[PDB]
Amino acid sequence: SHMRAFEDALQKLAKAKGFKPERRPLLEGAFHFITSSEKPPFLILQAPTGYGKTLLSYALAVHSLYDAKLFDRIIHVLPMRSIIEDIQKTAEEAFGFLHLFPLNITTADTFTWDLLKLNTKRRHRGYDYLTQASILTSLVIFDEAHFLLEDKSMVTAFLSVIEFLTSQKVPIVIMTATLSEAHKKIFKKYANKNNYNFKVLDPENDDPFIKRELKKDIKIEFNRGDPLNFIEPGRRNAIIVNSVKRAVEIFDRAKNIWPERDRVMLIHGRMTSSHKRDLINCLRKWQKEGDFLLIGTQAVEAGIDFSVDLMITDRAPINSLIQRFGRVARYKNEKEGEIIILEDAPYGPYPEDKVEKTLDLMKRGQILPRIPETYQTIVTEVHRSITKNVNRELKGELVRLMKDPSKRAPDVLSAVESLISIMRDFLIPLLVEDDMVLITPRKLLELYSKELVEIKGFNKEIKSLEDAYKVAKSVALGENIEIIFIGNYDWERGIP
Ligand SMILES: [Mg+2]
Repeated sequence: SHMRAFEDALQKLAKAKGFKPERRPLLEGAFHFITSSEKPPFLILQAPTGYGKTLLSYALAVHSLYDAKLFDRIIHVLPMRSIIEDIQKTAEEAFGFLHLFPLNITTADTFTWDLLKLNTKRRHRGYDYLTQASILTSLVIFDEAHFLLEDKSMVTAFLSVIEFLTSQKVPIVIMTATLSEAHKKIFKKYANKNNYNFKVLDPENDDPFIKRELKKDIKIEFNRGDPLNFIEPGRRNAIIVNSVKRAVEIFDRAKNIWPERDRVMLIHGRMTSSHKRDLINCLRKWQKEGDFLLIGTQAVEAGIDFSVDLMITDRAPINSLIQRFGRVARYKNEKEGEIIILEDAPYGPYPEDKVEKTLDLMKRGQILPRIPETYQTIVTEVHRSITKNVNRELKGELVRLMKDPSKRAPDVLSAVESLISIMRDFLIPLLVEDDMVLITPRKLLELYSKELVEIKGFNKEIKSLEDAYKVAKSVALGENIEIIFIGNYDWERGIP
C-alpha cells in the first residue's frame, strides 16, 4: 500500500483525541488519490459532519515531511468568522509541528488577501507564511470555507482566488458536508479549464459512519423568543447565535440564571487570541466532566470540536445549520439529542431569502443530521445563483494582477478602487495591551467615536466610514501604523 504518513497521523490523532482507531474508508482513498495523481488533483471530499475529515489534512501534512514533489506544505483554510485556535491546539498537542510549518491554519478572508499580495502580517504571528509564493507551492485545503461565494461582498474576490489558484495548477482539496450542484459546477469548471484530475468522493450507501448515526435519535424543533426559555440544567447546553452583541446579551443574563456560574462560557471572534486559547482549554475539560452552558456565535460552528446534549440555534442557511447540528450527538455512544431552532431570530449577516428557504424546506421534509440523504436536496436548492453578483471585469483584472510578479498591493488596491471598496470586509488588527483582535472597519469607527482607539502614524481622525476604510487601506499596504485599544479589555465579553 505504501502509505505510512496516513498511518502515522491516524495513530497520533487517535491518542491525543483519545478515540480508538476506526476504519474511515473514504479518507485512505482520498489520501491515495492525491498522492499518486498523475495530473494535479482537485478532490471534493463530500462527507457528513463529524466524519473525521480533518484527518486527511493531518495525513497530507506528515507526508510533506517525506516528499514534497507535489506540495511542500498543507495550508488549511477555515471559514472567515471561524475560530482557528482549536485546530491549532490540535496540530500542536498531537503532532508537534518566518518558518516553514508542514501544516498551516489560515482563514478564508486572510487567504484571499494573501493571494492578492496584501499585508496580513499580524494575523500570522515568528510567522508561518507571509508571501503569495508560499501558497502556490503548497496544497490548499478549503475546510467548509468555500461558502465565501455566498457572501455578496466577497464573491468577486474569492472567485478570483479560485480562478488564479487553479491557473497555477495548485493542488486543491475541498471538504464540505454541504455541496450544492451549483458549487460543484464552478469547481469542475476551473478544474476542467486547467486540466486537473477532478473527483468527488462522497460515502457509500453501506458506509459504517452513516449507519452508526442512524441509530441516533436526535429531534429538531422550532420555537420563538428568548433562547433562555429552553435551557435544561443537568445536561450539556449550547446556545449558538447569529451575532456577537446578541451573544453577549444572552451571556450577561445566563451568568445568574444557570445553577453553577462556573459552567457558563461565551465564545466569539471579537476576542484576543489567548482568550480563545484559554476557552478551548476550559471547554475540552468540561467535555469530560459533567454539564455546562456554552454561548457562542457562528465562529464556533466550524473550528471547535464539542458535543452538547441540547442545542438552541438561531435560524440560518442550511450550510451553517448542518454545521451547528453536527455538535449535538457527535461522539460514539451519544444516542439522544435535541435541537430547537428559533424561527423569529434576527438574521444578522445572513441573506434573508436564503434563511427562510431552508426554514420552509426543512419543515416539509423532516431531516435528521449526519445523513446526507435528508438534507442534500435543501442544500442544492438554497445555495445557488452565485454568478448573479460577480463583477466579471474586476475578477478578470484581479487574476491579471495576481499572475504578474511586478504588480504589488498598490496596483491591486487602485485597480479595485476603479471597478470604499470590497475593503469593507478587510479586518484590521486592534492592539489590546499584548494580544490582538481583528475588527471590521465599521467597528473601528464605533470605537473611535467612543474614544477608545488611538492610531499612531496616521493623521485623519476617524469619522465617516470612508475614513475607517482608509485605515484598512493603510494596513493592507503594510504602513507603519498601530491601532491601539485604550480601554480595558473584558476578559469575558471581549471587545464591545
Ligand atoms: Mg473542522
